[PDB]
Amino acid sequence: VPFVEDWDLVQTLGEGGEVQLAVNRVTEEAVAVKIVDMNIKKEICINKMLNHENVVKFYGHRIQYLFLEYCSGGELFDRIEPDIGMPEPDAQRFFHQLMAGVVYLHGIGITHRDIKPENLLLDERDNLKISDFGLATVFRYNNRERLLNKMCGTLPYVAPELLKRREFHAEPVDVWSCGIVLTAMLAGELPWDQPSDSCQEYSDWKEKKTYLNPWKKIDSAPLALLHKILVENPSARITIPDIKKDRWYNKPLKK
Ligand SMILES: NC(=O)Nc1sc(-c2ccc(Cl)cc2)cc1C(=O)N[C@H]1CCCNC1
Repeated sequence: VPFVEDWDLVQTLGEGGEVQLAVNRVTEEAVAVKIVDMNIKKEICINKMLNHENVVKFYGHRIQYLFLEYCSGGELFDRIEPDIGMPEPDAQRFFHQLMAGVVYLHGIGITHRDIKPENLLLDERDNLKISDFGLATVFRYNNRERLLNKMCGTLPYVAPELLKRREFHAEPVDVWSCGIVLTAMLAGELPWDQPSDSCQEYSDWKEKKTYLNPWKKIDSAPLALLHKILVENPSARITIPDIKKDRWYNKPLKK
């Protein structure tokens, strides 16, 4: 078929250093194009291993060009109303989808390392897709776990052990960031600048002062889950299999 390989760049999508929408001249199929002038080699290699409904699909690469599954719903960040969040049933559905994507990644030995609402996209049916694997790395290979030591991610979303320890397990760090995402969705506010002993908001949380925001805005059920996720000691922190057994996680919700 002629012209089937021709794509038109019709509009600029987002940051990076640029995300553009490409439409096939013949089929009208759409794809997102990640443009980086120009690290990228690894992002491509990891992307090639991914195949899950809650992870942005990688089509190929042709400076460097990254061709990805187009998510017309944009960033989850934009569905969060400042100081409000979003309806609990919507937050729960997004959280279920986030967990499914994270379980998948962890199952293949990959850690994202930068989970936050700006890196969680939504498709036309509002299905959540984990995006931006520029910081991702392998934490398990040949059934052997490798400890992480590199400090990376985004401050308000990073787990405390990253700041305090020379080495740390990958999985609990991603679990922690998911908890910060859940907090944002339910409160429309991040709980602290960073989980440091010098941060008053973090000290307040460790002291269980849940009568304060953002906690006060969150229902007891999801709050009880957050109490299990945002645990300082990563070895005591709830794991995904246990999150799947949580009361709120399993609560039927409807708007
Ligand atoms: N694969 C894909 O479709 N990506 C999209 S669609 C979109 C989009 C934007 C606006 C609308 Cl209205 C619809 C879709 C923004 C981004 C995107 O990747 N943005 C990156 C920027 C840097 C932080 N991570 C996210």
